[PDB]
Amino acid sequence: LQFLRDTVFLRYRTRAYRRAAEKWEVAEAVLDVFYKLLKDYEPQPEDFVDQYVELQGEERVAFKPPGFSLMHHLLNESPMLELCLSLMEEGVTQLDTYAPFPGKKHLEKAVAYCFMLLNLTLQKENRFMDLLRESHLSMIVTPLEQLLQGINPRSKKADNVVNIARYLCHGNSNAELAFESAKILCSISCNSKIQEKIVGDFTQDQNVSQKLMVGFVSCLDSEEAEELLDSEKEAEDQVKQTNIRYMTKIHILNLLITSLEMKAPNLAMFLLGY
Amino acid sequence: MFVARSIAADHKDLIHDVSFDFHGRRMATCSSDQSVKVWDKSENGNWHCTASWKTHSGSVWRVTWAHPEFGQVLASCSFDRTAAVWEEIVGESNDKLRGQSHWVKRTTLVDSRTSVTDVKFAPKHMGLMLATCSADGVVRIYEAPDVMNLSQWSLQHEISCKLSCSCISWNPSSSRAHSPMIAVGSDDSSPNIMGKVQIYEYNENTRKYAKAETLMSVSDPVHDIAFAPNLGRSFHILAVATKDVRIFTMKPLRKELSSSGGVTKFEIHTVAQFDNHNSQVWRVSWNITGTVLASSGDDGTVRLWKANYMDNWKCIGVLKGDGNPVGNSYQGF
Amino acid sequence: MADKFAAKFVSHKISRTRWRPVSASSLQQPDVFATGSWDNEENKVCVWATSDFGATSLDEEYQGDPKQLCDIKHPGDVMDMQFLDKERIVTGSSTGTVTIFRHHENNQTLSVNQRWEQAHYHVGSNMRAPCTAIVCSSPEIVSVGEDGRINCFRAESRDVLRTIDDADSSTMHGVTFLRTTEILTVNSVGQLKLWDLRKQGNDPTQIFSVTGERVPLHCVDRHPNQQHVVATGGQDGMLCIWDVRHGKMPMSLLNAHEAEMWEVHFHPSNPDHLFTCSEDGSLWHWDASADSEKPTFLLGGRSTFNISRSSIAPPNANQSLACAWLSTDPTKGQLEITNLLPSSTLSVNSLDVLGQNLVCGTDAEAIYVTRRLFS
Amino acid sequence: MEELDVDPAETPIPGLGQQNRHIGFSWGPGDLLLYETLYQKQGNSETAARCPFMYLVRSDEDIYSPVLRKLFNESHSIFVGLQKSAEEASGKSRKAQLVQVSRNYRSVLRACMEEMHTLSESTRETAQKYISQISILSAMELSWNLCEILFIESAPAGPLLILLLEWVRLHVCEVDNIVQDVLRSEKPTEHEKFWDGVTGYVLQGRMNEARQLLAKEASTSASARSMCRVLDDLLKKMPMLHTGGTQTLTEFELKWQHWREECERHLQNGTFSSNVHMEAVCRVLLGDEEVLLEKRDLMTTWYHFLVSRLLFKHPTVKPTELHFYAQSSLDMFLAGDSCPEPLDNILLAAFEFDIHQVIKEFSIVSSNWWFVAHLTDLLDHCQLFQAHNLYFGANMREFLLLDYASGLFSHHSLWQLGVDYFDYCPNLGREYLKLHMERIPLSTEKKALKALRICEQRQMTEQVRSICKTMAMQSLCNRRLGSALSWSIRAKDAAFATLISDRFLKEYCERGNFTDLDLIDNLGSAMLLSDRLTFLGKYREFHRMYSQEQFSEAASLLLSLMTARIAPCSFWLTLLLDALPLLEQKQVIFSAEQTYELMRCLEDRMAAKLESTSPDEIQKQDSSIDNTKVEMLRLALARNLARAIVTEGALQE
Repeated sequence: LQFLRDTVFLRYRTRAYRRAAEKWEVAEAVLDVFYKLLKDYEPQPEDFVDQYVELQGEERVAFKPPGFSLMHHLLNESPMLELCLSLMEEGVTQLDTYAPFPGKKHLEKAVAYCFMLLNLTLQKENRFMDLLRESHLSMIVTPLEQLLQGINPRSKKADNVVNIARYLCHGNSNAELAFESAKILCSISCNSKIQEKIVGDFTQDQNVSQKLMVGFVSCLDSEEAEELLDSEKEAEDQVKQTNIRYMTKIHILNLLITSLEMKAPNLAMFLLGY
Repeated sequence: MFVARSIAADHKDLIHDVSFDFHGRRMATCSSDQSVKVWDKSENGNWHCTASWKTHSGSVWRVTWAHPEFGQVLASCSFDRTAAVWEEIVGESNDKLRGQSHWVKRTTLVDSRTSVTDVKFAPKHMGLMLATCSADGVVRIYEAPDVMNLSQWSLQHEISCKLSCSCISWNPSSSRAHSPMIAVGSDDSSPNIMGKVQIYEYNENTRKYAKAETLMSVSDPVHDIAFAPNLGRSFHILAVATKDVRIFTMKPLRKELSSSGGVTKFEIHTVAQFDNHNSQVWRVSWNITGTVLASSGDDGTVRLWKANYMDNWKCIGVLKGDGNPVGNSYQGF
Repeated sequence: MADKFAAKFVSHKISRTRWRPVSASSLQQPDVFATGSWDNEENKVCVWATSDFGATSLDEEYQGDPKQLCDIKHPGDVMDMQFLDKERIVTGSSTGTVTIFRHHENNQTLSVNQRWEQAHYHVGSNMRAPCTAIVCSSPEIVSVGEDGRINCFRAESRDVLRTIDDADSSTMHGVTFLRTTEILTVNSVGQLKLWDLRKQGNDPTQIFSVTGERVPLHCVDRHPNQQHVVATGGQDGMLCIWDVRHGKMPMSLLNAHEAEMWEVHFHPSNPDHLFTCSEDGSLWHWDASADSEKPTFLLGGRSTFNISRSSIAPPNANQSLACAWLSTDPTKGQLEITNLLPSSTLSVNSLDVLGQNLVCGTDAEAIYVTRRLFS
Repeated sequence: MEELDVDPAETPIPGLGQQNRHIGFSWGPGDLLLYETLYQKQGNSETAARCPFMYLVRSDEDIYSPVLRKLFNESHSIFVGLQKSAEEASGKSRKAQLVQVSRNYRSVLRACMEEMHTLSESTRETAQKYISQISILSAMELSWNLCEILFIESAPAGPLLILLLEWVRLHVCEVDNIVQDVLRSEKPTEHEKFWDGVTGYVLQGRMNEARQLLAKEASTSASARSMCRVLDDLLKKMPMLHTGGTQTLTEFELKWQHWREECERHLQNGTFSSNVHMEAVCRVLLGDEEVLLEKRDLMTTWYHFLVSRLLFKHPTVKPTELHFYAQSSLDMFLAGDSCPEPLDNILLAAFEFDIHQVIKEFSIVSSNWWFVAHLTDLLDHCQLFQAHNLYFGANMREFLLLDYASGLFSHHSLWQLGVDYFDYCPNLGREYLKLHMERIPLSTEKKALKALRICEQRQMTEQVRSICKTMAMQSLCNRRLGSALSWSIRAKDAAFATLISDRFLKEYCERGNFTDLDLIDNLGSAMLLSDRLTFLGKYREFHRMYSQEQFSEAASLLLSLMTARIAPCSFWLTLLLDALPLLEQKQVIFSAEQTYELMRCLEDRMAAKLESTSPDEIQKQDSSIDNTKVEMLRLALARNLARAIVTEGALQE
């Protein structure tokens, strides 16, 4: 564990590459592994019970579940957070490079593992905190929305959500990527006290909001209109992506209803143009 | 604040001098016990009898150490008509190993047939010589040519200094435009004789010492003689020890233009004269910076004299070995 | 510009570089130097030679070269390796073994003299541990480790002369002389600890932590302008400077960064310039003051994005200027660290500065050197 | 010190007061090395008991107190900041930074004070010397405030009164103690120190809370309520800059006199004729000196006496009359009970400006030239001053600099600041540095080397080379020829370099081989100094041109080297012994005539060798073998040269 995380997951970025494509597939080879770890590890209440065990009255160290540990590390500041961030910025960057590259493919795969891994992180952190609350063991965890507004220490600004949104513009043929971005957005939105920060993020700049509206127009102008969904020449791909952005707007509207369930501000007036 | 004992080292006889390292931590006692005892101030400071070996015959009056660039070498004088020379050589290569040490007589200057009244090495700037004086009125001046060639000693020069030699003194010199000089205080008794202290210079074109001066004034057997350390000091001062205390300032007023040497024009003032010891004053000891002088006499007291911003001189310490001195003191006008 | 570097692609990883000593005091670069492996081919100690100084050396690649001489292989990484005297070598093993050679420069070999096979270790698991810091003032030897023991030895012994154990010990980061027989460390708690070589006991001899964002301090060293004032670096990014021989107090809390100071080391020819190396992914030269108005060693290097060499001087007639040192209230600003990346570099694990000369070996599989640190 | 000749400051020896003996001496570095010696003995009889005690008389006993290190080091820090600033700044800015550094130094001494406490309440035996040092350092704080305020800003009246009242409130701590006691015991008006605190408030000019207690008094007594109201009006009208800084002093003096006259009016009305405390307050408010001299006992502070005089009567001040007021206040205070005191006269001489005699008073009271040194630096920065300056009759700066550095040398690391302060008296400082350096034990690469650095940036190579050769030869004294070597390369000494080169060559005589060859091979053009090492390295060169059989350039180098005509003959033996097979090989560059000055010099050298010594002093079966081998060698030389001539001629065809 320490081997792979330190020797590789800390060091993979530190490598020299004659061809850039190598970084993509290396990162995928590491991300997928962490995903199986998360996916497999299912917590239990007894995960919190004891570290020294009396082997014949001898309290011996018996290290916690690797799951337990990997969560709690993620649950507090982890370099995993930072490298996830990185992944996101280079994803945005390569997408801004609309000239095709050998490795963009590995990029969407890698960032996809990012989305879905973090999704499971969310679906399990709830129960983890839940078990923690009764526990007499002193563990520290920070809820992740706080991370989402944390000051990114390369830009010195909380553009986590902005980086999330940057992929909506890029999803001109990436209904998946738009989908995972938005579903994570609403999964976060499941709680309160963020519309203020969201409004500030929107209100940085006119040109920021202009590229934003370009992206939202890209997301919305095809909710059944791609000129290929009825074509059997392209076949299953078009109808499948129609399904995809169908669920996207599903959860878009779920999020909007939740936002209006709270008082002003509510970002739907914004998004409608108000 | 160290209280005084009368308890002394295991020397069954009078202890003559103690000499300290010109680089620190090391000391040695010379006595009439004939055994030279090298003590070493430990890191805790505890100095123990680290060495003790015989060196001479008769009362070994004086041990003089030399800077390790001289080698870790020493001179010693005693009632043997001669002067002994010991360097401590050790075995092996000192990296993290310390082998066995051993005392080495590099030489012993027979000094004709005359008792070595004083003896000490030569200053840095003039090459590496050494001077011996005897009650013969004759001063022998010996030489070692090369760095590994220590044991050999040739009388490079001799200066005949009229009355029997007692106490000698090297002039500090560090300028090529400056010259080496020697002052000689005589312990012969003649009220008739003025200038009982004689002063010689090296006139370089003559390649030789001439008589620079005498103290036509002195008819008292000189106990000891002591130049003040003067190398940035643009003139010189002399401390002279007998029943009283003589302090003289010697300023180059005329340095000649075509007749330098033989004698050069100096103003000499008796810038101080004191009987405050109220007894015969044996030795005066300078601070190495040449700013402080200690003085002792038969009463076992030491008086401590300095110069002010008029350069005049006051006793700033009075230390009793027959009693218990008083505390602090300060004053202005 | 600042005297560009000679880079020799050594095809080797570097962990520890330490000058071959001749003790006493002299200015030259020790042409001879012993090297502890990060992973060269194995973990080993090699002997290497450097054509000292731009004088009589501008050749053998471009601006000199270090050359392999011999080597002998070593269990446990060489995290630290210091020299007792001219040719007696003491290194720590990751196997928790204290290893002492006598080098043979003429035979080009290393002699396996003395081994304390026993060192710092974990309790409740019965597992061995490497040593955190070795202390060599000939011939007294001190060892300190993760578990917190104290290992006091006279030179030349294969059995422990003493190991001070405590009812209170911790993880230790960096050590420095305060005096000849006084010692300080910075710890992983934000802890400044003191001891005297002669007097010790149970639980740390002296313990300190105060307001000012105590963070795990990783590196400590005694200033190239004075020893009893020392500097420490830790997690928060702020450098903490202190004056001691029995009591601590801050010269400065310089807001010199925002993140961990892994290792800091001191400029000889400039008792007031610094260097920092960090496996956060960067390596900075630290300079007095700030601003680009003085030659910028804040953004200097990085191949591109280069900036330095700006100057202006008041004649002191009707002109006034003030700077940060003239303020004694704590929490000062940044003080000019520049990260440098030639075309690409990996974890630099050993570096040395002598005068304005610098050597450094790395995980970038090469060596980087400069004759001059400025221009 | 500054005055460098004083009454002998004798150092007590409690020994030899009952058990005397004659004394012997040697000088310590900053201490004094006394022992017993046997000549002109004070005592009686011999003694031989192996006595290992020492006599270390210390004028540097200060080094053994724990706080002085912090004292002087942080003084050092602020000080060096001061000087490194002194080349910059101007006028108004300069004044501002002066005041700044003043406050900084006072705060530092304050910090010393609180930590000094922390020591004292812990200690039960050493607390008394802590008391002594706290007393002196408090004296320096108070005096330092007085001097700065009196001089630095050189401000006019008004702000002067403000700052002096701030001074007094800083240096007087009783009033808050009475505050705490009054709040501690019962109600403030029921407190026995009620009116005591009220008097303190009147003294401190804090009429707001003074009226707060006046309210308690008026509530308590229904007869003094109007009395308190009148006094409250007085406290409302009293001077807090009656007119602003853009006004004229005429208007402020008008308001002052209006307040004054109404206070006398109310007094003579008999309005305050039933409350002793408040009517005494009325005399105080009118500045009536009888009450002041009565309260002298509760005062204990005749400077407070004078400041009360000035405020209650002299809202405007004149420097010349300040001395007059001081005289009057001093006489009135001594009238209660005259007793000897330095500090009063010291601060007098402060008000009559004579900084130098003030310093003299300090120097007779104490022995710490430190505080005066900082006084001096301030006066240096003050851009000209004269109170009978003793810098035009003495040199206070370098005096205290050298005293200070001399104290610094006392510790094996604490001398370093002495270096930093010879950084400002070097015409004797650097030389005294080398002086003390050679005299003190030393090993340390880095501190020594840094002293070197310091030197060369000042371009002072002479002592440099002296020390380098000295410590190199100590290196070889430890049998370390390598450090000797590199360090001679540091000193640039062809003499010793050739010497140890010849030691190398004797090692080659011993072993026949090279070691650490490249360590010299890399030395490049620097080789030109040591000719013996130059020859040895060129022998290496020819040796390996042999080992890879580099005939042409090998022979050319050998020719050049021998034309250079360097090294002893016994080795040119082996030289041409190795030159043999080249001479054998068919080569046209062979210049037989040059080979023959080689051989004729060989004849010359073998003749000289025979004259100087016998080739073989050992009689053995192999000595004649070696000899006849030598003759055979030269015979081989002749025959091979003959063959080479044959080949050359056959090729000249």
